[PDB]
Amino acid sequence: GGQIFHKAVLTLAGYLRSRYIEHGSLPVTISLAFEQNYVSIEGDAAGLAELVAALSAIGNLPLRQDLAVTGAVDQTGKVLAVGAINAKVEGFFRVCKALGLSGTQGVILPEANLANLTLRAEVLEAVRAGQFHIYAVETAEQALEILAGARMEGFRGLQEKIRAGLEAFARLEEGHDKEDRE
Amino acid sequence: RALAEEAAVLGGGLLTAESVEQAIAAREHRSFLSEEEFLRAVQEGVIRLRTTGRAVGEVNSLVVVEAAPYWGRPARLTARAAPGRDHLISIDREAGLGGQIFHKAVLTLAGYLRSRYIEHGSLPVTISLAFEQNYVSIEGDAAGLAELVAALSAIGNLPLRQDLAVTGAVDQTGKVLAVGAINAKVEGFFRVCKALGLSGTQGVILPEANLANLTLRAEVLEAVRAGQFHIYAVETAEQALEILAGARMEGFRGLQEKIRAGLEAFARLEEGHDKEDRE
Amino acid sequence: MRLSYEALEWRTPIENSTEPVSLPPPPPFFGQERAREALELAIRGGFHA
Amino acid sequence: MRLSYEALEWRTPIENSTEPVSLPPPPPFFGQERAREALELAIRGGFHA
Repeated sequence: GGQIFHKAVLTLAGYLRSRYIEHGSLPVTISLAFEQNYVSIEGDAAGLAELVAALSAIGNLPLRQDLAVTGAVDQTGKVLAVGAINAKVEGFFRVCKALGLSGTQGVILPEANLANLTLRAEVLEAVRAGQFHIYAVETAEQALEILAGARMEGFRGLQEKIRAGLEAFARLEEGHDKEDRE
Repeated sequence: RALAEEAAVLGGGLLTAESVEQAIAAREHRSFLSEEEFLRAVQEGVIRLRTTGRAVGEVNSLVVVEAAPYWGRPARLTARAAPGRDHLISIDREAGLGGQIFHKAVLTLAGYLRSRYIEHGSLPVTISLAFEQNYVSIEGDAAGLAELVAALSAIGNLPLRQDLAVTGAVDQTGKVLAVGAINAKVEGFFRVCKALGLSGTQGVILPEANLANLTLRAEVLEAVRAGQFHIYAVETAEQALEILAGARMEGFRGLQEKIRAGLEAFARLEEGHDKEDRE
Repeated sequence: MRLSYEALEWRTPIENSTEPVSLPPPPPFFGQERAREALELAIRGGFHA
Repeated sequence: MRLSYEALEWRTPIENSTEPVSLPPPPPFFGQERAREALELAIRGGFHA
């Protein structure tokens, strides 16, 4: 994995280093991984799921596991359309149905894919019955708000939580540096 | 002669003005599938481009597609500034190569930014430049005016007009150089604006060296006459930024003041981080 | 924001299915007006296409 | 600065759209006086060109 530098890693790093700014550099190292290897990850595009997972790790935000997150993002945070949205939504529906539906599972998909959303009969019937939900998002902030069940602004918002997580990591770094200096 | 033959076929044998314009329109439309798909995607919202209001660090850079027919179209170029060392990242130029290839476009923008703004040592910002959606095939040889204005807006927190598309190449001096296929880029942006609906303020910022090359189509010129489309010719990146941000570079509440204030803010974050690490 | 079933419904409502449809054949290159026009021009002008 | 319509209009005006025109055939290499003169020199001198 030497060189290359990818386009997804650069995009996520740019978003994180520009959106959350209190020190001269981002005080965290983010390790992103997929559990089991059948993913066929796209090295040319960042993921909304990757960004929300990194944000949750930074801010200790408990994301809903009910909702699956799909979509590509740029360094601005705008959620871009992704190919084969129907296949992904139907696959998550199949997984939820196999494990049993609880009336709260759903998919967070870009609003740019509403033109591409032609779902199977079973998925549409589940959405009609309220056993499956579909959320359309314009920016990664909206997706993180839906996942964490909290707003990005106001008292005890996700913004201040993530910023406090970065502040704590910076405190750990500065304490380690002070200890090593002396 | 081939176009005349096509006009004769569509004219019945006589090459009237109507027959020739029909032949030209048919020749243009025969390779219009890619642009039809792009416009349909833009209308349906699959590709979301801003043609109204203002945005910070975002421009509508006009590009030419990879396809063998040369069609111009806008692409959302975004620049993000972060505190750190002087290192400008072209994300769509370091997407799969890496290792400081010296693209001669990153070098030009870096030289402009480092020489134009001197209040510290190494530039206290790192710039990430990217294209939303991937059809741009960005030129590596020549840096873009859109890249420079987006970087300046990202540094200075400058809300640039999304109405106007930005096209043109720039050297380290800031002078805007002529670019090829200017007509294609202007017509592509006009097609996008008409598909999304003309607001009477959308336009294109293009090099003044391309003024001799602006053989625009009839429809774009009719829009320009009606005041529904505007064409701005610039010689330097400073006046392009003036047009985009709607204010002057110099004077009170100037663009230079805001850019230097942003740079000073990033330098202050650098030094505060250094002090916090020290103690 | 949650998408309602109406916003997600895309299927064409079937009003009846017991009647066998009888429709005239479509013109060649239906929904492909670009290709039909290009081939019309090529045939009328003797152009390589 | 903002370019006006008159600074962008490039199409020559059309006085009429229905009046057949007759013009004498142009000399060979019209607008190509460089190539025409080079070929004239090559032919008169017998030079390979």
